[PDB]
Amino acid sequence: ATLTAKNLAKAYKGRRVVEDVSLTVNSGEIVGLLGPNGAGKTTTFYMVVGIVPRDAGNIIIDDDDISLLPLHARARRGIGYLPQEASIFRRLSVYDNLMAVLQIRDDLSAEQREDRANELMEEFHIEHLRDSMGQSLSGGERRRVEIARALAANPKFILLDEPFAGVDPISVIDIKRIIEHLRDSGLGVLITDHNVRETLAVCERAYIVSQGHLIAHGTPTEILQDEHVKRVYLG
Amino acid sequence: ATLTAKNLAKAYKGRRVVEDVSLTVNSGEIVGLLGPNGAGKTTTFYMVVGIVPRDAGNIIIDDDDISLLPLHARARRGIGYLPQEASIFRRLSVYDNLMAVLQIRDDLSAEQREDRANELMEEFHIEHLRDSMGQSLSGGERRRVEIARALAANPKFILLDEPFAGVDPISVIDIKRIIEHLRDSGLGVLITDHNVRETLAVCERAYIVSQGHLIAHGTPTEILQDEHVKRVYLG
Ligand SMILES: Nc1ncnc2c1ncn2[C@@H]1O[C@H](COP(=O)(O)OP(=O)(O)OP(=O)(O)O)[C@@H](O)[C@H]1O
Ligand SMILES: Nc1ncnc2c1ncn2[C@@H]1O[C@H](COP(=O)(O)OP(=O)(O)OP(=O)(O)O)[C@@H](O)[C@H]1O
Ligand SMILES: [Mg+2]
Ligand SMILES: [Mg+2]
Repeated sequence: ATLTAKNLAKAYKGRRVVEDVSLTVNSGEIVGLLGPNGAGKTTTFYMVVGIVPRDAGNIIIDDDDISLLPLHARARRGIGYLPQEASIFRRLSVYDNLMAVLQIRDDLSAEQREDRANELMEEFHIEHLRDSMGQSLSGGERRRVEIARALAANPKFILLDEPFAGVDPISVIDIKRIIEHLRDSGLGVLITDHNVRETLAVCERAYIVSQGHLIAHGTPTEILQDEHVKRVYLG
Repeated sequence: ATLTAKNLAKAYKGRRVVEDVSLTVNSGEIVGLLGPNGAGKTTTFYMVVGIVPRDAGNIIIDDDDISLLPLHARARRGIGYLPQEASIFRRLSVYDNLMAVLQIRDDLSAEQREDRANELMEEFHIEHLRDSMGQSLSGGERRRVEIARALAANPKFILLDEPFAGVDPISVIDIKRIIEHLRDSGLGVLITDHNVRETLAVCERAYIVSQGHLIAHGTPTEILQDEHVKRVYLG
């Protein structure tokens, strides 16, 4: 129901890239995290997901501090994650890519894994790429496959690190509906992207980060005229 | 059990890189596939595992033709695979890398996954790297982690594609001992590597391929005396 990060801090050498960052995502809502290149968004995703150790802070699900849980146990509790950088298996076919994911699924039979594979391919308009290898896909084809992989894991909370990069405008609409639809079924989404228009359109609320600190919080319409935010991020 | 490949063939352009290759491994044996760079060893491995389509040939386990099964279904039937190129997750720690694989394990409870993790890390002498990230490891540390990952999947048959590249001589001896131990437990092994002396030492018999044809077979002593093998491979 509730995923909360409190007082996250991270430094490299001594560059404070995240300091005292707190945020919350509830199931059945889409929440943004936006900000300048290097502001510390991917780093906060790392700390929530469990891939770098934090300098300070706590990760909580439903009044349960899971800060000491390793990555795999946090994923078992429902945290999913789409990396920013490419993560498709380059030698595997699209279908193989999604099946490697659906292997983890103790809630689906062999037949239901099959159908879920086809279903995702049809939803993302990639069924014609079924037997294409990862390495032979175009930039947007590859990204949409990676989004489908991350969804195929059926998380409770999904952190999407720049899902729209390389993605055409029509697929960006299509993906927004896939995500809206899963939100309706209780999926919590934390999303970052620099396609600000399309991202804010689907967000119920959003956080703004800049040089490692939160500098704003609220609706799309609100964020779009916070004076600090126009100066440091929007133009 | 018995894993057989029969009459495998594969061509790219007007270059047939594998032609009429047949191989077999039984549980409880270690078998080599050796031969010049480009001879078609990795290509054969891809056809057995299921990542490249075959031009001709059949894959059989015991009395079952599994040629039509996809990669995930062949792995469920007990085919395992260590890729030649790097496959570690670069942003995960050694421990996370191991746990991500031990997630697929229906036969181990959460406590038993973690004992298997520590057990693997101590057998490969990598426990001091437990929380080091994939990308910051040396070449042989990275390779040893990749072998542990492939064995963590508990296959019935494992195809090891150049496991000793980058690995120091002491760890080579250690790895030979770890796989001889799993051989004694019923694991079948198909191994290819250019450390000829060390690889033939643990093989009971081997095949020599050159330009995609089998040109020799037999014990290590037989392989090493064959004049065809000296000329095209040993030099
Ligand atoms: N291992 C590292 N060592 C030193 N500095 C690092 C390391 N990793 C990241 N940084 C720095 O920390 C800052 C923030 O990294 P981060 O990836 O969190 O940015 P981001 O908010 O995701 O931005 P973008 O919008 O460009 O993706 C960057 O300026 C980056 O160069
Ligand atoms: N996609 C491709 N297109 C064209 N040629 C290819 C392709 N993939 C592999 N080859 C060629 O197939 C031949 C066999 O490759 P393979 O990877 O099977 O060799 P190997 O026996 O594994 O050699 P090494 O001992 O260097 O790993 C090579 O000469 C390679 O150049
Ligand atoms: Mg980033
Ligand atoms: Mg090879």
